Amino acid sequence: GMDAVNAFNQELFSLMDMKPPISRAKMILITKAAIKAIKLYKHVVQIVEKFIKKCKPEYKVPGLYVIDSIVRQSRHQFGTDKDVFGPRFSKNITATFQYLYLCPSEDKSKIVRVLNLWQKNGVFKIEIIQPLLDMA
Amino acid sequence: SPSYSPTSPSYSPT
Repeated sequence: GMDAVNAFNQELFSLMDMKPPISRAKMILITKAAIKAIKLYKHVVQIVEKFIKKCKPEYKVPGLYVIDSIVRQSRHQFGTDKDVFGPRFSKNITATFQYLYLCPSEDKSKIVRVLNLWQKNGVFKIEIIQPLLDMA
Repeated sequence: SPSYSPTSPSYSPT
């Protein structure tokens, strides 16, 4: 319910008081909270997109890593065909990446590395990935 | 504490 959505909001926004790079352990806490709230996945996606819109530039790569971790965990746990998160994140993905590329110069390579992993592993189709690579 | 890596495998529900 909305208690699980609130708990996800709390877990993700707590990053703003932590120094990047963000730990594997913290990412697991955020990802477990996302999956706990999966019956309200639309709210989870909205919260992650809000984080990426609002956060300081140092937190753009952490925000992208949250998308990566959630989408991969969901595909792993539920199957590539049944995952709700990838398709939902795909709706506003252009706007999301326009925000991510406001990161500091030394972080752009980290965004391109994730897009190349998504392409190679079929997390999204090339029709989605290529324009995001072109944006870099 | 080790940093998140996008090549690290997903966890199994422990």
